[PDB]
Amino acid sequence: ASKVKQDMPPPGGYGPIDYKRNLPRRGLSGYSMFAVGIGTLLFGYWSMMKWNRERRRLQIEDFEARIALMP
Amino acid sequence: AMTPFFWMFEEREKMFEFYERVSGARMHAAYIRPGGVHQDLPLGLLDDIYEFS
Repeated sequence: ASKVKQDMPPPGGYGPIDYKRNLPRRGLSGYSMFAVGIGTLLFGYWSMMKWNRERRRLQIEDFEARIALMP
Repeated sequence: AMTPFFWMFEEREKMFEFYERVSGARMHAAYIRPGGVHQDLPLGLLDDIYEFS
């Protein structure tokens, strides 16, 4: 009476299965990376220039205070 | 490297589950006999294999 019933794939088969390698490129040129590096280097150099000149002035002021107190 | 070992032994555990479901043994199976196979696939095994793969 009852027909056979065993583990079989569904009608129309299964959905497609991916097997190819998928290694997408995030995307940034070597020129771009070098440009970013040089840009941050230049910004740091400029800020350090300003800060160290201010530090030189402050040290000179402290030395003036010492010179005034020395006698 | 030591990270992909765990990463892929999770999948190895899933395939051991497939082995156990088809034969009752995780890795010492004795499923394939010199006349064919011992038993037929359980009714829901192909779907789970497709989901894994």
